[PDB]
Amino acid sequence: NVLQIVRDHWVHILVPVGFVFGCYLDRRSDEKLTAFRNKSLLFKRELRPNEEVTWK
Amino acid sequence: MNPFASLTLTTLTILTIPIMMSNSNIYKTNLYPNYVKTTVSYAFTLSLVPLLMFMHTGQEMIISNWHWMTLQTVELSLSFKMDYFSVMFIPVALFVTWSIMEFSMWYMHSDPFINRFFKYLLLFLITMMILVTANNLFQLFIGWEGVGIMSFLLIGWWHGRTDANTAALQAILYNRIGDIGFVLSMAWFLTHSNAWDLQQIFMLNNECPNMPLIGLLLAAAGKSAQFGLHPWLPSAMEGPTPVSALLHSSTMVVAGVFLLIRFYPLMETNKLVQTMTLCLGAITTLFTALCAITQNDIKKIVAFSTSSQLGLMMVTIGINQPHLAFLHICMHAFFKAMLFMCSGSIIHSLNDEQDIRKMGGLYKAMPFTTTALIIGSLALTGMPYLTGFYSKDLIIEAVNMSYTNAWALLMTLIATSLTAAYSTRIIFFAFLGKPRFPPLVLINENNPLLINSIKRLLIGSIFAGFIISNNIPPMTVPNTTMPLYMKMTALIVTIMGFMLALELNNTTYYLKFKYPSQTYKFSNMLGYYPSIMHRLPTYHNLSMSQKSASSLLDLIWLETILPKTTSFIQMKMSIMVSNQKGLIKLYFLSFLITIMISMTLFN
Amino acid sequence: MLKIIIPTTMLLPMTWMSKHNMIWINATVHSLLISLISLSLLNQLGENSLNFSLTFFSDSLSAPLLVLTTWLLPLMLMASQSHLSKETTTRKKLYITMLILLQLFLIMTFTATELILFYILFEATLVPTLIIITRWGNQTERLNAGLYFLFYTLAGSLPLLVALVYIQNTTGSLNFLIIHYWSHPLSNSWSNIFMWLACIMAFMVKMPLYGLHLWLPKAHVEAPIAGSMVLAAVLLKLGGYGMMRITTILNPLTNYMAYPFLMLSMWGMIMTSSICLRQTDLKSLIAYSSVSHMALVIVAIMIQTPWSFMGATALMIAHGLTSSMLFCLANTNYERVHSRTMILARGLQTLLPLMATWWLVASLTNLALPPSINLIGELFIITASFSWSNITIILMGMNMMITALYSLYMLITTQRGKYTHHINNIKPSFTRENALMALHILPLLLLTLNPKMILGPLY
Amino acid sequence: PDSWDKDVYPEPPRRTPAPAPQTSLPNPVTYLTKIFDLLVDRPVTLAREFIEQQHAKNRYYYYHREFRRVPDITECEEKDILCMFEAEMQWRRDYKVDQEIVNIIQERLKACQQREGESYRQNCAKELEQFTQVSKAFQDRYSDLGAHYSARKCLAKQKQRMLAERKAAKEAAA
Amino acid sequence: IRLQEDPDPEDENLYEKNPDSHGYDKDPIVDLWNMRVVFFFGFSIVLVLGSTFVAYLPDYRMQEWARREAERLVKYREANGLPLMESNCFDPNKIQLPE
Ligand SMILES: CCCCCCCCCCCCCCCCCC(=O)OC[C@H](COP(=O)([O-])OCC(O)COP(=O)([O-])OC[C@@H](COC(=O)CCCCCCCCCCCCCCCCC)OC(=O)CCCCCCCCCCCCCCCCC)OC(=O)CCCCCCCCCCCCCCCCC
Ligand SMILES: CCCCCCCC/C=C/CCCCCCCC(=O)OC[C@H](COP(=O)(O)OCCN)OC(=O)CCCCCCC/C=C/CCCCCCCC
Repeated sequence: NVLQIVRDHWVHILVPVGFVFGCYLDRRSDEKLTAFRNKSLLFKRELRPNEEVTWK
Repeated sequence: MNPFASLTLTTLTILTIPIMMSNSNIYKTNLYPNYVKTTVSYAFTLSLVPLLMFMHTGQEMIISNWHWMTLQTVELSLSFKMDYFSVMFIPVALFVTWSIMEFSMWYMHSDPFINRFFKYLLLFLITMMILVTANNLFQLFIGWEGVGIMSFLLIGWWHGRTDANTAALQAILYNRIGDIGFVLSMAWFLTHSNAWDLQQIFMLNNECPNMPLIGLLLAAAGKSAQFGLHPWLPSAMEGPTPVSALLHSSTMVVAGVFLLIRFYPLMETNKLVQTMTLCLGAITTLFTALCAITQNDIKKIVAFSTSSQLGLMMVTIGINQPHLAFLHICMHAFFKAMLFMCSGSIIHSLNDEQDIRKMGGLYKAMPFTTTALIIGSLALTGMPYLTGFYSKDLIIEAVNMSYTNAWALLMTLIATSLTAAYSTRIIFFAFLGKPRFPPLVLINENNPLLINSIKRLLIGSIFAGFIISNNIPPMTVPNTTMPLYMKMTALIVTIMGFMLALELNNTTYYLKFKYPSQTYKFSNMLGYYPSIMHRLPTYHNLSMSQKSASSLLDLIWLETILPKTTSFIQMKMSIMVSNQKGLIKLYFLSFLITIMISMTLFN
Repeated sequence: MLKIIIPTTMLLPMTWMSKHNMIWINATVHSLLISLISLSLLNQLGENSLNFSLTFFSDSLSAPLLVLTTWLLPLMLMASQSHLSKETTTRKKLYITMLILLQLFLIMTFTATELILFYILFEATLVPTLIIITRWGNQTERLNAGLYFLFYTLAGSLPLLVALVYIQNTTGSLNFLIIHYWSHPLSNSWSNIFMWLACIMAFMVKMPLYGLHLWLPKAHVEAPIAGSMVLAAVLLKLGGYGMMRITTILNPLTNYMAYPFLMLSMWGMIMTSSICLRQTDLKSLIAYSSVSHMALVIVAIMIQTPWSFMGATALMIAHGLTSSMLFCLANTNYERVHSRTMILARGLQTLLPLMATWWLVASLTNLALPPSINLIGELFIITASFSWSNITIILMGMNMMITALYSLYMLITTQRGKYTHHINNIKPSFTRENALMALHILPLLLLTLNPKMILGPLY
Repeated sequence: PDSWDKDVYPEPPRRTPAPAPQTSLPNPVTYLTKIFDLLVDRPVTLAREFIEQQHAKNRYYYYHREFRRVPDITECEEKDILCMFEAEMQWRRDYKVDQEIVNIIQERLKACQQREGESYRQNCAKELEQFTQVSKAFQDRYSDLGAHYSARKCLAKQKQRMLAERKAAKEAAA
Repeated sequence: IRLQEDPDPEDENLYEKNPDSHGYDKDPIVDLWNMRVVFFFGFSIVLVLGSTFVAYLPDYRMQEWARREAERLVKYREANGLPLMESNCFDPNKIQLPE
C-alpha cells in the first residue's frame, strides 16, 4: 500500500534535500565574507532609504 | 528590401529543407526521390531569378546574417558572398543536379536505398553551395571538408566492395593533403592579417607572398586532382554513375579551380605562383589526356577527360585569366555531365558492361543517346559554335598571345589534340561497327525520365555558351588582333587529332597482330604512377608504423628505459637485502663495523 | 559549490539504501539531475572568476570540465549496468560507490582554490580508479595495468608535492589568486630549472607525454567500460588543467624549458598516429588516438599564447566526449563477440545499421571535421603553433592526414565488407546502447552551435 | 536607421542611377520585383506591424552599466592586494573595450572594401590608414603579453618602451 | 583438471525472455521504467532545458557592454580629433623612470 511506497521511495528525497542544504551552506559561507560590502571603490554607493545592505 | 539577399538565402534554405523531412513517412515511402527532384527544380528557378537581377545592373552583395564568435580582435560570422561567381555557378549546378537526379531516378530503380542515395546527393549539393557562397575561410573550409566526406560516402556506395572502400580512402588521403595546404594558408592569413574574410584579406595583402599563395595552390591541386595528386579522380569511378556524373566530374573537382579564382587579386599580385600554376596545369592536362587516349573503360576515359579539362582551367588561371576559367567551369559542367549520363545509359542498357571492347552497333541500337554523345563530344573538342567553343577557343587564344612558358604552351596544344583523339576513340569503339555484346539484346532507352534529363542537358550543350557569353559584362580585354594561323590553331590541332586517331582506329580492322610498345604500356598503365606511388610509400609508412614505432620504441625501448630497468634494479637490491642466512655472528660483525665507522667518520 | 558537492555525498546513502532493482534507476536519475544543476556554472564573468568561498572557486576553465564530469557519470552508469548484470547487490553498490567517489573527487579537484588542496584531491582520484581497474577488469593484465598507472602517476606527483610545500614556504601562500597577483619572474638558475621540472613533469605524466605514456594503453585497454570512459574523458584533463594553472609562476623560464617537451609532443603525436595505423586491437587504437590528441594539447599549453589556450580547452572537451563515445561503441561490439580484435567481426553495417551510423558520426568527429569543436580546438592550436614557428604547420598537417587515415581505416574495417560467417550471436542493438550513443553525440553538436562556452577564460 | 550611430558606422551617400531603357521589351527583373513585393513584402510587413503593435503594449527598458574610474596599478603600492585587484579589473575592462574598438575599425575596413568594389585600392585608403594606426597602437600596447597577461606585465612593457624611447632621444640629441 | 571449477556459463540473452526488451534489466517492468526515466530526464530535461538555459544565459561576459563602450569612445574621440587608440596604457607622468 502507501506505507510500502514510502518505505521504498523515501530515498528519492535525499539528493533534493542535499541540494537545499548545499544552497543554505552557500548562503552561510557568503554571509561571512561581508567585510567589503558597499565599500569597494568601484561599487561604493549611498544606501537606499529602505535597504540595510547592498547584497546578501 | 532588395530581393537579392532574400532569394539567394531562400534557394539555399529550400535546398536544405528535404533533409529535415528525412525523418518522416515521406522518407519511408517511395515518393522521396521525386520530392527531392521537385525541390531541386524549384530551387533552380528561384536561383535563376537573382542571376537575371545581376546580369541587368551587376548587383553583388555580402550577407553577414549570423555572428558566430569573436576571438578577441577576430570576428567569425556566418557570411555569404553573393557575387558574379556565386550567382553564375549556383543555377548551373542546380540545373546539372536536377538532370542527374532524374537520371538517377531512372538508373537506381533497383537499389534498395534509393532514398538514402537521394538524401546523400542533396547533402553534397548543400555542401557545394556552402563552399561556393562562402565569404570567409572558415566557412569555405566547412564546405571543402563537407564535399570531401560526401564524396567519401558516395564513392563507397557498395560497402561490400573492397575496391570501393580503397577508392574512398584514397580520395580522402589526397583531399587531406590538399587540406594541409588549406590550413597552412588559413594560419598564415590569420596570423599576418588578423582576418579570415576576403574583404580584409584583399585590403591588407597588396602583395601576397609565396607561403600563403603556395598553400592555396597545393589545396587546389589536391581538390582538383592535378599531377602528383591525380590518381584519386579516375579511381573514384567505383561509385554509381550518377555519383561520377554529378559529384566528381561536374561540380566537385572544380572546387580547387574555384578556390584559386576567388583569390585572383593575390594571384595577380604574385608571379612565381602563377608560373607554378601554369606548369602544373600544363603537365596535368597533357599527362591525363595521354593516359585517356588508350583506356578501355568508358568511365575511366571520361574521368581522364575531366582531369584534362581541369588542367586546362589551371593553365587559364596561370596566364592571369581567372574569368575565362570560370566560364570554362560552367561549360564543362554542362557537356561533361551529359557525357557521363550518356555513358551511364549505355552501361545500364548493356547489363552493367563498362567496356568499349564489348560495346558496338549502338549508333543504330540507341539513337538518342548516340546523338547526345556525339553532340557532347563535339562540344568538348570545341566545335566552332557550340558551348565549349566560347571558352576553350578563348583560352587557347589567350595562351598563345601571352607571355607564357613555351613548354606549357606546347603541352596545352598537344593536350587539345589528344582530347580530340580520345573523343574519337569513345565514339568509334562504342557506336560504330558491329555488335560485340552478348546475344541477348536488352537495349532499351525509351524511358521518359532518361530522355527528358538528357534533353535538358542537351539544350545547354548547344546554346548555353552563347547566352552566357553574351549576357556577362566584359571583364577582360579581348585579343582582337592576331595572326590567322594563331586564330585557327585550336581548330587545326583538333582536326589533326581527329584524323590521326581515326586512322589509327581504322588500322585495328586489319588481320595483323603486333605486340604492344613501351610507349603503349606507359600510356595504358597510367604512366606507372599508381603502381609505384601506391605500393612504395604506403609499404614504407606501414612498415615503419609497426617495426619502428610500435615494436622498436613502444614495446621495447620505452619499456626498457624507464619501467623495466627500475623494476629490475629494485628487484636485485631487494634480493641482496633480504638474502640473509639469519646468523647473529654475521650481523653482529656488521654491527661492529658500523660502530667503528660511525665513531671515526662522524665528528 | 556545496550545492553540487552535497548532492553527490547524498548519492552515496541513496545508492546504499535503495532496493536491489532500483539502484540503477535512482543513480541515473539523480546523476542527470545533478548534471542539470551543474549546468548553471557556465555563467561566468569577463573580469574575474566566481569566488564562492575561501575554499572553492570556478572559472571559465573549470566550469566546462565540471559539466563534462557531471554529464559523464550517468553514461558510465548505463554502460556499467550493461556489463554487470550477474553481479551481487553489494558489489553493484560498491561499483556505483566507486564511481560516485571518483566524481566527487573530480569536482572538488576542478574547484579547489589552493594548489595543495588541488594536489590532495587529484591524487585522491587514483584510489577509486585503481580499485575499479584491478577489481572489475576482465583480463589478466588488469593487475599489471593498475601497477603501471599507479606508479607512473605517483612518481610524477611526489616531486610536485615537494615543490608545492617549498613554494608555500618561499612565498607565503598557495592560493591561486594570490600567486597570480603576487607572481614574480623566475630567474635562470639550476634551482628554478628543477622546480619547473618537478611541477611540469608531474602534470606531463598525468597528460601523458610521449615517452611517459605506456601506462595509458595498459590501463585503458584493461579497465572496464566505465573505467575506460572516465580515464579518457576526464582523468587525462587533470594534467592539462594543472599545467594551465601552475604555469603562472614558471615564467619566463617556460620560454627556454619548453623545447624538449615541444619536440617530444610533436614527434610523439606523429608516432602515435602511425602506431594507430597498424593496431590489431580496437581499444589500443582508441587509446593511442587519445595520446595523439593530448600531445597536441601539450604543445598548445607549452607555446602558451591566448589563441593556444582556447584551442587547448576546446580540444580537451571535444576529445573527452569523442573518446568516451568511441570506447562505448567498442564495448558494445565486444559484448557481442567477447573479443577486442578489430578484424574478428566485420559487416556490422549490414548486420546493425544504426550502430553503423553512430560509428560514422563518432569517427567523423574523431578527425577534425568542421565545424566541430574538435576542429575548432585543433585549428586554434595549429594557428598558434604557426605563429610560434613555420614548420609546426608541416608536423600538424602530417598529423591531420594520419588521423583521418586511421579513423576511416577503423570505420572501414569494423563496419564495411562482408560479415563473418560463423558469428551468429549478433543480436539487434539495444535501446540502452542507442540512447548512450545519442547522449554522447548530441551535446557535441550543441557545443558546436555555441562555441564560446568551452573556449576558456582567454575568450 | 536609428538602430546604430551613423557617425560610428559611416556610410557614403547612395547614388543610384535612374533607369533609362532603350528597348520596348518588358523587363523580367521589374516584373519579378513587382511579384516579390506583392507576394512576400506585403505579408511580411503586415506580420511585423502586428508584432510591433503587440510590443508597444509591454514597453520596458534596460540600461547600460557605468563603471566609475579607480586608481590604476601605477598608483597601487607594492603587494597591496585590494588596490591591485581594483586596478587589474579596470585594466581588463579597458582591454575588452580596446578589442571592441579594433573590431569596429576592422568592420569599417571590410564594409568599405565591399562597397567600393572594383576601385577599392584607391577609394579605401582613408580607412586603411585608420586601421593601420589603430592596429599599430593596439599591437604596441598588448602585443606579446602572453596567456597569463596582467596589468603589471603591461606596465613593465610600457616602462621598457619608455626607457627605449628616452635612450633613442638622448642618442639622437648626442 | 587442477580445480573443481564451474563451467563457463552460456551468454544470457535479454531478447529470449522479453522480445520487446530495452536492454536495461531482466524484469520487464523495471526495464521499461528505467528506459522511460532515462529517456525523459536525459533527453527532455537535460538536453532541451539545459540547451535553452545556456542559450539564454545573461550576458555576464559584458560583450554587448564592451561593444557599446567602444562605440561611445570611438564617437567621442573621432569627434574631437583625438587618436582612436591611445598610445599608452598608463600615465607617463605617474610613471617614474630610473635615472
Ligand atoms: C621520356 C619521354 C617524354 C615525352 C614527353 C612528351 C610527350 C609527348 C606525347 C606526344 C603524343 C604521343 C601520341 C601517342 C601516345 C600513345 C601511343 C599509343 O600507344 O597509342 C595507341 C592508341 C591506340 O590504342 P588501342 O586502340 O588500344 O591500340 C593499341 C595499339 O595498336 C598498340 O600498338 P603500338 O604499341 O604500336 O602503338 C603505339 C605506336 C603507334 O602510335 C602512333 O604511331 C601514334 C602517333 C601519334 C602522332 C605522332 C606524329 C604527329 C605528327 C603531326 C604532324 C603535324 C604537326 C603540326 C603542324 C602541321 C603544319 C606544318 O606509337 C609509337 O610507336 C610511338 C608514337 C610516338 C611516341 C611519342 C612519344 C615518344 C616518347 C619517347 C620516345 C620513345 C621511342 C620508342 C618507343 C617505345 C619502344 C618501341 O592510340 C590512340 O588511341 C591514338 C594515338 C594518338 C592520336 C593523336 C595523335 C595526335 C596528337 C599528338 C601528337 C601531336 C600533334 C600536334 C599537336 C599540336 C602541335 C602544335
Ligand atoms: C604532407 C605530408 C604527406 C606527404 C605525402 C606522404 C604520403 C604518405 C603515404 C600515406 C601512408 C599510407 C598509409 C596507409 C594509406 C591507406 C592504405 C593504403 O595504402 O591503400 C593503398 C591505396 C590502394 O591502392 P590502389 O592503387 O587504389 O589499388 C587498388 C587495388 N584494388 O592507394 C593509396 O591510397 C596510396 C596513396 C599514397 C600516396 C603516396 C604519394 C602521394 C603523393 C605526394 C607527393 C605529391 C606532391 C604534390 C605536389 C603538388 C604541387 C603543388
